[PDB]
Formats: sequence, structure tokens, C-alpha cells
Amino acid sequence: EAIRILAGCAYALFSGMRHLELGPKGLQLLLLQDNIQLDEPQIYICANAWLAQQGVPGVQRDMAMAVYRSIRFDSMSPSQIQVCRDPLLDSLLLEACLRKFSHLETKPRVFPWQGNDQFTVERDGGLYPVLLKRTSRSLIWAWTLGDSRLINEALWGIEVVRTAKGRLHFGIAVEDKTTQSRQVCYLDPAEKAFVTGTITNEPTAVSYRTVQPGGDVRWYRRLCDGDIVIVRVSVTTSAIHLSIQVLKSRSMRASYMLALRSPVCFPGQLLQRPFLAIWPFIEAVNIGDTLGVAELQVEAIDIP
Amino acid sequence: EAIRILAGCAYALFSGMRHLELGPKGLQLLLLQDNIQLDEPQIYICANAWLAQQGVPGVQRDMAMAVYRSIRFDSMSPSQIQVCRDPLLDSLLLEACLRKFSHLETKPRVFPWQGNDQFTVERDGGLYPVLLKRTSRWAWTLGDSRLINEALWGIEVVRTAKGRLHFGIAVEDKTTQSRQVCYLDPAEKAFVTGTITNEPTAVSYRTVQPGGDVRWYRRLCDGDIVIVRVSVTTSAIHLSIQVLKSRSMRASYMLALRSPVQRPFLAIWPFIEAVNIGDTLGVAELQVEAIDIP
Amino acid sequence: STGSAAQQVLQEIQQFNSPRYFTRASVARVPHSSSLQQKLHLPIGLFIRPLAPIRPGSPTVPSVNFGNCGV
Repeated sequence: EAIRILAGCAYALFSGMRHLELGPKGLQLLLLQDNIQLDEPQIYICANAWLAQQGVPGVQRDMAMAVYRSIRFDSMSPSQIQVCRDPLLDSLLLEACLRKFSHLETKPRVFPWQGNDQFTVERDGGLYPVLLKRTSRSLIWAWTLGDSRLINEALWGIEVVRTAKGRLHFGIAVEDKTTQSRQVCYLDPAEKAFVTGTITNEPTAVSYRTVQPGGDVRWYRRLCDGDIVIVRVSVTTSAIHLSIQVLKSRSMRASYMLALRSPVCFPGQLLQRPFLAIWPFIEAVNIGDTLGVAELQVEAIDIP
Repeated sequence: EAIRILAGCAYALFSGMRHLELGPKGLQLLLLQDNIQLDEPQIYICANAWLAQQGVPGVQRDMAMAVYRSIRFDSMSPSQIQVCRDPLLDSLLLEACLRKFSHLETKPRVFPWQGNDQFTVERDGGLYPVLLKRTSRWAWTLGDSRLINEALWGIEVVRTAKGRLHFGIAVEDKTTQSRQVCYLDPAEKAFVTGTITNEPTAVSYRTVQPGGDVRWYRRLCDGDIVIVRVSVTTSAIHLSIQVLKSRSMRASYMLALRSPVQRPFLAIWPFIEAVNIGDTLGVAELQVEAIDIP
Repeated sequence: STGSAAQQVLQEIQQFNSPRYFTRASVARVPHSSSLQQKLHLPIGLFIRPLAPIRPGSPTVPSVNFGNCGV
């Protein structure tokens, strides 16, 4: 139960070198989860330093074998496996191949910034999304989407490469009522509040915007070049919280909790923390923001 | 000088396990040659069969290490990677599959049958031509040239319906500055010389060349392996075309060197010709006629 | 670079050209600039044998006729 609730926040367990805060017999399941937001190189430098800071026979050999096996690195972009190519092991480095050529492979267990319609995923080469560029295959309002994962607490992050001073949106996506509205959440820097709407497939247009009371979304800055936006989601039995903080601004803590939820999910077995399996609601609207996986900072986030 | 010859005639050297008789220093510099007549799966199989009877402990592992490192592993299908990935040399399998991903594979120093609008060529993962099929987008195609003195090469007829296949070699004439070509016609029961151009559906100046004995009786069919022998001397070249396990299909002809020839070293493009649409000609470098070891 | 510009002219000029025994050129290529030719100091020229006797092993001249049109 510790690990699945931890798995929504990748962005925390590693952060500013806090994988070494954890202990043995627990970290191997953390790399075995399917909820981690990160592209692999930020994970693997933390797995290398986890096998550091003890001095790393007996248990230590297959401990390193089990950590790296649980590291998903044989689906990497292959240009980045020449980086940190070590002469220690290739029985579990195994392919870095094969599954790549003939396209049957393990689950990615990563996902975000998916691109469809007027959006494409710019891979680093193997499988992984690290960018979504606003493409023009053919400046109109639209949206995009992610996938499902049973979350209690998530801390998935954003980075900005170039923005033209704002003009972007955030939020989540939930399927909680009888016949499939797919209520979403639509934070803007323009209409001073939360203007949550609804989804009926059809990604090129959004429908049924609704201004919402209950935000603290004040507006010191204009979302300059190179910002990191932390999206925090807390799942309770009656509401879903979100947080859109900005990380080295001593400000900009936008917060809300959404409406009532009809279903609930309980894995149970001595905790009743609810799951909902939300989708993300990343959004880009201008030729501009390419977004994607942020870098994993230098010092700390809320772990001390 | 011995392994300059043996690299060119590696078609039959690696067919009847004749490389087994070669010594440790011998096959190391023979494998380092740029003129080997095989694909690297059969190179690896012949090398491992060689290591079985002499070698395969630290020195022995290093001797094996030198044998594998001269073999390029970057021209495989992924299926041939995953059937013989022995867990002792797999560091080589990574350095060669990464240059597969980055498309900077080393020069295969083999002959790929060049793709053109009438002879498609399809590969299995690597740079080696697996099969050569006649399509439409007499017609001929050249494989890449080698500087040779005694070379051997051949292909197996996977499928044919009218059996009109011409086998021969291409020689670059330098005395008259032409590209006249020589092959064999089973229909005329004699060797034929002409010339070739840049568009590969033309062979001009049809001319009979007598003086060679031809013994053929039936058309080429499925499952027939053909072996071509070239042997350049100071004034003429031996040209033999035969069919394996068939005494009734053999021919040889003495063509005079238009440019008489280092010890008779000359650049020769392998030659093939066909008409039938759908004829598949598998490029098989004589998969081993095994010496049954008692 | 250098051999690339060379191969893109040699592979199309000589193959469609009248053969070696029929015609003989001094230089295979031709200058453009006036001040360039003045500095080169070599004679650019050609020698034409129309009825050069054909040697064996060489392409015979065609005898193409237009036929009924005469054009």
C-alpha cells in the first residue's frame, strides 16, 4: 500500500536525491509500478545512486540484478543506452534490441503528453513521449488527453520551452456519472477562474464551459520561458483536488476541488483510500509550447 | 597470398568444411579479408564449428574473442540474433545493433544485388541480399565487383516457371574502354558474349563464342543449386557453370582476356539475367554440405 | 565534392558519345569564362574520322532508315 500511493508522484520519491531515503525490499516494487510519470533517464540515475551510498557479495549481486531488471531500460531510446553503457552486465541488458525491431515488447508503463488530431508525439527515438509539438498538418480552440491509472496522490510535472507569454491550459479528466460526460477541468490565465467543461470524443473542440467558484488563482507573472508547473491531485471519497503551483515562485498556488463523484474504488485490505483512474488534461493552443517531461530539480520538494 | 585466393573462393571453402583444415593464424587473417563469400550467419556457424575441434581458459576465451570480433554482427535479422545469442560475446551484439539503429553499419564488403526497377531485392534485417525477385515497376542485374584471382559464387533457384535463367560474369574492358559481358545460354548450348548499358534491360551485340564444352539436358527448376567458377590466368579465364549433385549439368569455356593480366587480379561484377516475372533466386552461399565426421 | 561532380558528367557523356576510334577530343570539358580560357593556354579541339575502319570486338554503326515518311 505504501508503493502504489507513492507511484502517482514520481517527482518526489527521486526528486532531489531522495530515493536513498527509502530502504531495501521496497524500492524494487516502486520501479515495478505502472504509474510512474518519468522518462527513464531521470529514474536510472536514481537507481545508480541507490546502488551507491552503501558501497555496492551474497545479496548485493542479485539486488543490483533485480533493481536493473525492474528498471525498464530495454525500451529506451537506443541513443541513450550508449550513454551509461557499462561493462558489468548484458545478461539483463539482454536485448536493448529485438523487441525494438520486431514490435512486440513490454508495457511502456509511461504515457503522458499523448498527441492526436493536430498533435504529434516527438519521441526520443525508442517509444517515449518527451514532447508534444503543436503541429499544423492542415489557431482554433482544441484540447488533448492522456490515459488511465488508479491514483490516490499524483505530483506530475510540466516544463516550458517557449510560450509567447502564457496562453496555455491545465487540468484533469474524470468519468464519474451514469452515461459518460467525461467532466474535465479547464484552468486558464484569462477568465480569472476555473471554467471546467465536458468531452464527447472529438478532440478538435471543447464543449459546455462552466465558470466555477472556489479558486485562489492570482496572477503575479505571465508564465515566462523555462517554467516548471507541478500538477498535484488528491483523491478523496467526495471530491478531487488539483494544484497548479510553479516551483521557485513564492506564490502561484492555484487550488480547487471538483464536484461530487458517483462511483468509488477500494483496493481495500486495511486502507480505504479511494481511486478513480483519472486521465490528465494537458493542453496546448499556440505554435509554441512543446512541453513534456521536466527535469528532476536539484534540491527537494516537500519531502523535508 | 594463399588467403587472397582462399577468400575469393570461400564459396566452396566454407561449403565442405575446408576451412576446418586451416590453422588459428590462418582463419584470423582470412576472416579479416574484404572478399569473403558468405553471409555472416554462416560465417559465425563455420567459426563456432572450427572452435569446437581445436579450442572451445582465459587465453582460450581471448582467442575466441579475436575470432568473433572480426565478424560483423550488424547485418542480421533479429531472428538470427535471438537463436544464437550465446552469453559470452553479447557485448559485440550490442555495438553492432546500435549501429543498426543509427544506420551507421560498417561496409559489408560483400556483393549486394543492386536494386532496380525490374529486379527487386528484399533483405532479412541486414545488408545481405536474401532473395532476388523479378518484378516490374531480357533483364539483368549486377552484384558488386571484387578484385579476384580465383573466386567462387552461386545462387539457388527458389522458384521458376519458365526456367530462362542466364548465369555469367561481367568484366570491365579497358583496352577498348567497354563493358562487355559474358554468360551462358542453356537454350543455345553455348557461351554468349554481349555488352551492357546503364539501363538494365538491354544486352546488345549478341555473339556466339565457341570453344567451350557444354553438357546440359534439362531446364532449370526449383531446388537447383548452381556453382560458378572463375580462374583468371595470364591470358584467359576459366569459366565453369555447373549444378550441384548433377553430373548431367556441367559446362566450361575458355574466354580470352581482352585485357591480358599483380598476379592476375581483376575486378569482376557478378552477373544474373532473367525474363520470367515472379522468378525468385535465393542468394545462398552453399549452406554446408557437411563432412560427416565419424 | 570533386568526384561527385565528376561522376555526374562522366557517366552520361561518354556512354552516349561517338566511340573512341571515330572521334578524338583533346580536353573532355569546356571553359565558360573568357579570361579563364585566355589563362589556360591549351588548344581545345577535335579530330573526326568519318569512315574509320571498324576494329573487331567493337559496335558496328547502325543503318537506321526513316522509311515511308522520309522526314
